[PDB]
Amino acid sequence: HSQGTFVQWLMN
Amino acid sequence: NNPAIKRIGNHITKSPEDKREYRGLELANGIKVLLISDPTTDKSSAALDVHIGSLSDPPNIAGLSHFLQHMLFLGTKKYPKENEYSQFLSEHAGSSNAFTSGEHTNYYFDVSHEHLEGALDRFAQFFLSPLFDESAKDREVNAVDSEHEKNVMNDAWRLFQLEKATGNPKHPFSKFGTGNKYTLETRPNQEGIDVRQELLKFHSAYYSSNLMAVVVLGRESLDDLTNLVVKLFSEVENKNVPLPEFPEHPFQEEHLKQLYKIVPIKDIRNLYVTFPIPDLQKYYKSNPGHYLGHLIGHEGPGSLLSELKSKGWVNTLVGGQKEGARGFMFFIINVDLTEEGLLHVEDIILHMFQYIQKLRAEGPQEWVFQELKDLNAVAFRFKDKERPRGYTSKIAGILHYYPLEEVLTAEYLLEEFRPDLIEMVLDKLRPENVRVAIVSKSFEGKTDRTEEWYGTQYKQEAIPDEVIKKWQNADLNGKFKLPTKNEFIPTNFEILPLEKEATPYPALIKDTAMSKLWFKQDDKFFLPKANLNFEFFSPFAYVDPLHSNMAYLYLELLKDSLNEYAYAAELAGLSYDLQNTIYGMYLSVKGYNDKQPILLKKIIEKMATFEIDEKRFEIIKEAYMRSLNNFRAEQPHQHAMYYLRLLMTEVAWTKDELKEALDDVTLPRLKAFIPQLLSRLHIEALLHGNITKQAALGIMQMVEDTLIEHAHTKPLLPSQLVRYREVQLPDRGWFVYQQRNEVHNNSGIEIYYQTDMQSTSENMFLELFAQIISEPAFNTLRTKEQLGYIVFSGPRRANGIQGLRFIIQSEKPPHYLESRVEAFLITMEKSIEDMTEEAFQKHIQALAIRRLDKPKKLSAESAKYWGEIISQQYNFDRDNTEVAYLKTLTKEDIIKFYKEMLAVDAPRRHKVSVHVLAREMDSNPINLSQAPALPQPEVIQNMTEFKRGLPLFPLVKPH
Ligand SMILES: Cc1cccc(-c2ccc([C@@H]3[C@@H](CO)N4CCCCN(S(=O)(=O)c5nccn5C)C[C@@H]34)cc2)c1C
Repeated sequence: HSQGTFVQWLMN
Repeated sequence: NNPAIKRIGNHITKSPEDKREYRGLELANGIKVLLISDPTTDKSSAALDVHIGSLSDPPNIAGLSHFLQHMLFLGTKKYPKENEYSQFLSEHAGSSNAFTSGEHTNYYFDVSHEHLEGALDRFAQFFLSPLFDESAKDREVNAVDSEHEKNVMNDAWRLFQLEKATGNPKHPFSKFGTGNKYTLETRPNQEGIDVRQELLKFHSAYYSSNLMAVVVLGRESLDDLTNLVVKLFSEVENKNVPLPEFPEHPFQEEHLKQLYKIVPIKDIRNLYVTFPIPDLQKYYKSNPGHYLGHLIGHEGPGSLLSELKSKGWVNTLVGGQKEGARGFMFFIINVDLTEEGLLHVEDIILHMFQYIQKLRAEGPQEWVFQELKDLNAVAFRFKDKERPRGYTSKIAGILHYYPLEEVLTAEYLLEEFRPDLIEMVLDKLRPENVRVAIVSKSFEGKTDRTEEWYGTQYKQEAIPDEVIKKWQNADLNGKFKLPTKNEFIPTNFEILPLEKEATPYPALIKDTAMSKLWFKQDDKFFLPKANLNFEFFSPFAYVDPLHSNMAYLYLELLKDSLNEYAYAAELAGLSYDLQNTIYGMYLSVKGYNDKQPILLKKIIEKMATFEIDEKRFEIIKEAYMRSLNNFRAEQPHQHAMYYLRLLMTEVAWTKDELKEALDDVTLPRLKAFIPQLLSRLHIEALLHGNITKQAALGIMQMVEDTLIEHAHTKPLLPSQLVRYREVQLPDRGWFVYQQRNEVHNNSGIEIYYQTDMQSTSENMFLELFAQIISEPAFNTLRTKEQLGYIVFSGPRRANGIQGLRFIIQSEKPPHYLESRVEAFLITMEKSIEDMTEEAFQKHIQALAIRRLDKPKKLSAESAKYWGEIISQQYNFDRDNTEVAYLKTLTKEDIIKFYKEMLAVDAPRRHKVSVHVLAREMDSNPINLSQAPALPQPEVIQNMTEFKRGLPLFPLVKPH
């Protein structure tokens, strides 16, 4: 499993 | 010619299967713009990305950027109604949201294609004249505190911010990002800071047009879309803000060779190995981080994960490059830890550097790069059509990183084979650069430090130089071979011609005692893909808790067995999903159809001839026990939903019941379970995609013949195919189930107003009322009353029954939320009687647009059908049927529905509530609207007795 590139969201 | 446009982008390269139209622009003020013309789309969308984020937060006002994100929604100079934005979108089938990363703030919405401009005008005003109303500032700060409070007891967030607390404190990386009531109100009001000024000061300072990117997707022409964007957005002021950049890494020498022992909230055992690396973003065509992530993270034969798994030390491994801001990146390896692996962490890390050393000894491999290049190439050509909302949001983010013409392809296509960069990155993966983090409850009480923001308990140690040296002298391990040519890569992308007898909906092409095969050849997307869904029914998969535990462990062991083999197929865009259900087993195979039957057979053979490795059995069983126990640390509102599901379902085993019965699951008893489970079955399948009728019939027959041969499977009797019913609540009753959440210091609540069996009529009464209250319930219960961050309302559908439900997670006690939601309901009764006759039809067209939104990708269409099938209702034309009826509903019909079914004094009210108390909440008993007086609720003391004393609903007649 390779994972590439938490963030705080406004709404539920 | 045009002065508002600095330039226009030459053809924007796209997938030759992408029928949409694209144009790139850079406005005069420097806003990079991508316009997407899709005359098909039922919803238009737009998004804007500001290259500013948490890292630019003022040191004294942690979270200002995230708080400002919340605040743009609540009023503009031209549209000063606090919720004019939410209200306009809700009335036109729209939705919206935003997020804040360290370097970006991303705003996006979608709306009915006929109202892009109206939404876009209200939307653009966010970045021109936001009010930052002092009253809304004092209210919305609570939503931010609920959001953080939610995350305080979350193991992932704690590790996220623990890393920030672990590096250079002068570095912006260490900044608290979420923000809460302390940093956004208490501490500022303590330091004399006028926050509305700092919100205005920041917005005016950083929300410059030169740091903005916009994507707009609508039915309008590319030219019309260009004028629209120029009209609304060229007035954004360009302050020539220099883009923030962070060359110095957050981890310096004193932060390397460090080890951290961390206490988790859940019972988990994880090991994180990290290396600081330079920013690889610029190398997007060579992509060296992916090359190394692909090999190190590989799960096939000869891989690192394999040996770690074989030694009983690890179960899962994830590796690759982890993002940090512009100028610094990471490389992570993530393994979970078995009980043994916890004791052999030193060896596990050694084995890691042994594999890395192998990669150095073999050098860069052009064939590997070619394989990665070819897979991405195929992936992009046959990419699925995205939903407009997420598509504009993502493109809006990467406009900052790639040329206008490359924006669609940059993240997919590879160009340069760069063995130098592969060695450059690979050189930073060395024990002198390594940082190790261990997460185990076994550090309970042995920590000497506390992370201030989340409370995390941890201990910091320097890695002995004797140990660093062991890692540096890593021999070659003869168990680590590079992977081999991926034999699952697809070669046949031929779209089969559309057969004469093809249908627009799935056809029932087989109805035997063992199989019920639904089939539809794809007539919309024409990609070389297919979805193969199978539902296996056995009364022995859920007959009692012990058997549920074995149903689970059986498939978890089976998937574990195949993982090495199946991993290649996954990389090749051929994936499968396999899990136990309350009725048996569920198996879905999605991806490119070329190699699909090869994988499906290998699964069914493995199913029917499975041999259990005892060492795997004992390890998976142990992880499963922790998985059950770990449910005690889930969010309060999820507890609420969990309980209600237990309360209203005819048969349902609780986690505690499963957890207790799990000790009786011996290896012998499991070995006996499997052939019993397979002895009698009924299979209901949907085969949908790029396949012919006789290919499907052959797929289904092959699945059967394999089971029959190796498991001697006979059919089930039709009377055995019994679905579970939902408890029928009594007229005018109100029941309350109360429980505590021992982990989270918030409370949760679900309120379920059960209406009646699902019906074309009863379905739309609910859906329309839910539409009318959708936005107001959020605006009243969150934006105004600030009951919590999580406030949801909408239909609840289960076992053929339905009703209205509210879900809230708050600091206030549940019985308080009960009144406030009850008060809100009376607010709606007036709100409907006063609501204009046009506004009513406004909501109808809004629901209609949503219900008729055409699926954009095969997977989404297949889900529509699969819902009709597992629900035993088979209403494939449901959307046209139900929308048609919806339009004839009158404002009076909805009021009769409310007064009869929902109102506090309704004759046929059916209310059951789940109260999940906060960790420390004692056992619970102005300018706000009037809450009605509520009857005395009957308190469920025992769930089994509750169901015994109530009827059970029927089951919906099918078709
Ligand atoms: C003190 C110390 C020392 C060394 C490392 C750490 C550390 C750093 C970061 C993490 C993050 C945390 C959220 O930030 N988690 C999410 C759950 C697992 C997913 N992953 S990931 O798979 O590794 C990963 N994401 C992107 C690429 N990849 C490979 C990130 C991990 C966890 C631990 C710490 C805290």
